[PDB]
Amino acid sequence: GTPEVKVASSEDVDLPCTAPWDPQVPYTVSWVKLLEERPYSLKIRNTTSSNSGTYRCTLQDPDGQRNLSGKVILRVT
Repeated sequence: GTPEVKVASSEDVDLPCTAPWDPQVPYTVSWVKLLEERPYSLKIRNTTSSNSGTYRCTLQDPDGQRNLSGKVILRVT
């Protein structure tokens, strides 16, 4: 059930943060790649096949007491 983004190689992509955030709350964002307009996106320039995989965004509340996370798949072609 994880959404996917496909992009042609050498094109830039803004990977969307799929955490279910509250638009009236300002978050800080942290992105990881799991190996083993629209805010909070991750810019990946000049994509290559290497960039394909599963990514996780985590949004941190201002007070630092809670966070929200969501995953997205990138396929570079």
